[PDB]
Amino acid sequence: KEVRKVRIALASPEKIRSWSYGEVEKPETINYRTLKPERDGLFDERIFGPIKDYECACGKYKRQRFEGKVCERCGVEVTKSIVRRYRMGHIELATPAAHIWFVKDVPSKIGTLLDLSATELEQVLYFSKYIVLDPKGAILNGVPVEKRQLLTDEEYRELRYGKQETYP
Amino acid sequence: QLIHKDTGLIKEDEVFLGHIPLMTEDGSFIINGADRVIVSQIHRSPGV
Amino acid sequence: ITQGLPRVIELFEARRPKAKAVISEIDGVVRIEETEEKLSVFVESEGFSKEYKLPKEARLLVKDGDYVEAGQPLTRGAIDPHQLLEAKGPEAVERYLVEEIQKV
Amino acid sequence: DQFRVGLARLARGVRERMLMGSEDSLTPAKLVNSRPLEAAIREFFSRSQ
Amino acid sequence: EKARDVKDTSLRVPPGEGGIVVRTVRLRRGDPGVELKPGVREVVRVYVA
Amino acid sequence: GKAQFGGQRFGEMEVWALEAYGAAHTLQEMLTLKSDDIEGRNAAYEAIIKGEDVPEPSVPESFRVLVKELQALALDVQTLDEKDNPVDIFEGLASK
Amino acid sequence: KARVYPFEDDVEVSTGDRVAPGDVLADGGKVKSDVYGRVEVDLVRNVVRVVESYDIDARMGAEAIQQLLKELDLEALEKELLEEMKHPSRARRAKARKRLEVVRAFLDSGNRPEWMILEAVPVLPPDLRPMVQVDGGRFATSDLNDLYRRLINRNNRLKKLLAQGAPEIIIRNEKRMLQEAVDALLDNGRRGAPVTNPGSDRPLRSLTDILSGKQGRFRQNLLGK
Amino acid sequence: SDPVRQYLHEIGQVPLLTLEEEVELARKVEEGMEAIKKLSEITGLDPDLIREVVRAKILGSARVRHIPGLKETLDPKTVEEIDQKLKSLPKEHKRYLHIAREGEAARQHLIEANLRLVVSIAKKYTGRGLSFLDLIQEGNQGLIRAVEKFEYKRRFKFSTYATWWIRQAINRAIADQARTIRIPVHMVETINKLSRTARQLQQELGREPTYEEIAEAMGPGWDAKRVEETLKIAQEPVSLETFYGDFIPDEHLPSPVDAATQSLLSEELEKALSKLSEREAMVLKLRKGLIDGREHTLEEVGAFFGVTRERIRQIENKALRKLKYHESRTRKLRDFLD
RNA sequence: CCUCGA
DNA sequence: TATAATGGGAGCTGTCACGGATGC
DNA sequence: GCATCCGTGAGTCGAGGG
Ligand SMILES: [Mg+2]
Ligand SMILES: [Zn+2]
Repeated sequence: KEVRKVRIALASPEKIRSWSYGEVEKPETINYRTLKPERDGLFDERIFGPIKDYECACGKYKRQRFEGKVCERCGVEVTKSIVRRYRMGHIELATPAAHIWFVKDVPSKIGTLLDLSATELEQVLYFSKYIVLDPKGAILNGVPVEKRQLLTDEEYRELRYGKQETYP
Repeated sequence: QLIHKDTGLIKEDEVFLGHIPLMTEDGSFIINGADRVIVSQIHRSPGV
Repeated sequence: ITQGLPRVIELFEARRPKAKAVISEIDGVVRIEETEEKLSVFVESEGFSKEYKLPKEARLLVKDGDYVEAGQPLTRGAIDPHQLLEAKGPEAVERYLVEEIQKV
Repeated sequence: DQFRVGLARLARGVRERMLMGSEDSLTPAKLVNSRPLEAAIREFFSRSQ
Repeated sequence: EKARDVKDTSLRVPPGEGGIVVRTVRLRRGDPGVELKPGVREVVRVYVA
Repeated sequence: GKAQFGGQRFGEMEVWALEAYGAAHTLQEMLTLKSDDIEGRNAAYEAIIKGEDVPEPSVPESFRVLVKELQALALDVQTLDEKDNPVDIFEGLASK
Repeated sequence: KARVYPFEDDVEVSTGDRVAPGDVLADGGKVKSDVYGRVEVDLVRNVVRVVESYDIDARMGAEAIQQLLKELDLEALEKELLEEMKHPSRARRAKARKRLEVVRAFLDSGNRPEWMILEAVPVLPPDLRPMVQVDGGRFATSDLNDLYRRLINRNNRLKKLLAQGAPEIIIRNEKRMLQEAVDALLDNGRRGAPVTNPGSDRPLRSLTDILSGKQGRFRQNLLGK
Repeated sequence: SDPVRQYLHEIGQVPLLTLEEEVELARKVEEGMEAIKKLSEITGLDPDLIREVVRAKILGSARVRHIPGLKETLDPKTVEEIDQKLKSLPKEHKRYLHIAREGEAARQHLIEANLRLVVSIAKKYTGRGLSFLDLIQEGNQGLIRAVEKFEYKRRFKFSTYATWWIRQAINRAIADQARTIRIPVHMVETINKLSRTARQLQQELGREPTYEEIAEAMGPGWDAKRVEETLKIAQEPVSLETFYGDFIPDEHLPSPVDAATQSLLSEELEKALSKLSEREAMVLKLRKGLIDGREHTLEEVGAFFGVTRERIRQIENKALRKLKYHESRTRKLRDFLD
């Protein structure tokens, strides 16, 4: 089939995980003696692909007769090494993070959608202020807390854990 | 010289700080075997 | 006024020139009003009135009591292509850009 | 000027060493690491514009 | 014919160059006054006029 | 570079020259068979040493690099056909 | 600022618990809560103290923003901005149009706004950020590996800090460092001081730098070769 | 704006602990851990699961995650079931639940009150391969360890005991994260000892030392060769974008010449195999592994053609012999042997 | 980067 | 694993024209 | 409506030197 169009679109976490052949769990590149790639690291052949044509990492399968077979001992597919140019990996985040293109490209698409100013979006994203999702009927300065309110740190402490003081 | 203000102890020594490159007779240098020249720079003079 | 490559770039980018001419938004007749310390030019239609306040040392292209088209230059200098487009329309701006580039 | 910069680094290391380590037994040699000054001279002569 | 263990990595004259050899320098590891960067056994410099 | 036995740069402006002449095949050749279409360049060298005409070019490898770098930017870049159904320029080697 | 409730018998709430007015505190349901707050059970003074505090959900960072983005119902917002487009003020029509353009872009594209936040960061194939032995047997490698290693160290330290129940301040600091790591990976220098390798003032080369500029992928290897 | 200024402000919010407040919090932590052990004794539950439930309720529903060591997934349902099993015990058996809750809260406030000490220690380890904030966070990990291990009865301050763990954590992080090619802790220590030795030698010699001088100064077991191999292993990579990588060719992908040469080699081997019988050409192709990628044994090729292994070996011999004859005659396959 | 050439 | 130790440190800036948010 | 701060652009191909 002949290429006619080229489409570009946002990628969903599911789409990204679908590209991925494995998660990169360690910040390891290659071993200081063997110079071979480390397990679960950035160059691991278990994820990205074989370094040699049709040869697994440990060497149990070294020929093209095995194609698509994943060696059980070392976990490396037997296939062309060119795939180390193509196969993606991924990193699974303990907490989500904002794609800075959609933050700092003014006017911010994320900030435009949520009617948040640049300053406010910065303050929430880089942890200078809280944004309220549910007030649970909180009250600050007599005004009830409304959703999407910008709370400083003192305000959030005074509302969430109460007010107090200690005197010498 | 090292001087403890309280102890008054004074220990002095000639410490070796490494090498400084020397200029040759003609005003050039030899850095890693290659002759090099330090070019004077023009700039705005300090002042008011 | 600008010559050469700066003028060409100024035109191809549709920039508002630094020293720009002042043009008439509509037709009308020219009534000049010059105090010794201040200057203004009025384009008076049959039913409408337009007042252009400009610095005193600007050179007029315009005699008192002349009939000026919409988008016609009153002061000397380059024309803002966007003012010309709003006043006189597309064909006029196409003409202006092509001729002004060709001058250089 | 590059000598002055390398010396500033050597002195920052000198104070960092004066806070750590035995307070009773310190020489000029134990205090001074020449490497940052060396580095400053080396970069000025090898990679300066 | 057995495939030999080693292969030819010799230094050859690049295209468009050449001349008369006028000097050869040879530095070797384990030789007086000679210490090289870690791992290199020897360095050879040929001068071509 | 001459020391690396290098090739000459056919930059944006040389491309403009070829486009202005309308020499589509000369230009496509510059962009594929002579630079970074791997299958294309291997097949071309073999064709010429065999006395055969040069084969039709295919996707330049640096376009695949671009696609993978956009995926690294979390952007999905899809080559589509006229029925808007995807086409695989990686020949299945990047899909599970 | 609190409310004391003495107890004579077994108490039904422990320390830290959050409670609303009219909840069972102690003595099998006799002494209850007046005020909204959080419970300190003083066994020395034998009193259930309730410090006035609410159950507010107020979050920080990309997690909070992602929630607010998941919540957005696009078509409703489109209707709101359309009602805004009929306003006499020209600037309000301007802002409503600017917003409605984004809303309708997401609508017609079938993209979900929340995808502008990342959960799974992608990782480039290794051959595009090589680790190669140069001529003399030494090693040379792309900057993307150092950026990815920064990311992975901070991510893993965050996972462990969470598993070990770290205080708030520490998790906040780690999450901020994580956001800046993803920042420097995707477009270094865009926000804050650019990340540099040790002993050099040279900004690391991120993916955005790879793409754009005269030296970027398009102009250097795609529109000319 | 500037993240370390922000963190220093957030740290300056929590005030410093007086001797009494410190001792009280440490005591509450100790007694709360003891109370968790007692709750394990009574409940028959797992002490770690009990600790995680008490911790979960103390911090909030904001953070409940799966703990690696726990046999059960930690989610609000299981923590609610376990907290209700912990609320269903007699008053004197319900006492330890309150003790544990207070212990958790005291532990939190103790860490937060001592977070400035980590900064004051980590500021000394900059320039070693890790960012200021990375050193700070690794020191915070160490501080957490020190809180969990501290014993207030020894009457020592907490700063004293915590400093040991904070230094330990910062140094472990340096040794584990600084190099793009990772090196084990002991190997890093050997390398740094090597460096200090070489620097002292240059400080006394007025010049950089040779391999032999370093080896002598390193003691027994160290020769010049070992110094060299050690420095070779400690060599760190350099940036491709120094660009510096545009001078680096690709040795992996076969060149067009190599591709065409293997193509003509396969074509000429088939040209030469065609001058044999189909059985002897097939025997050669099986014995060389061309047909399926691997080389068969003589018994496999013989059972494939239905013949004795000696017979298939003789067929291979005569096929090779006819090949040698044709090749000596036409000299076509000579150039490909390099 | 620099210097140099067109 | 225990004396006590509790908020960083680098910082030269000789362009200009564009869109766009930010304020008065 | 009109000043102001931020971001992004500013020729090609060579060669060498690194
Ligand atoms: Mg020895
Ligand atoms: Zn294997």
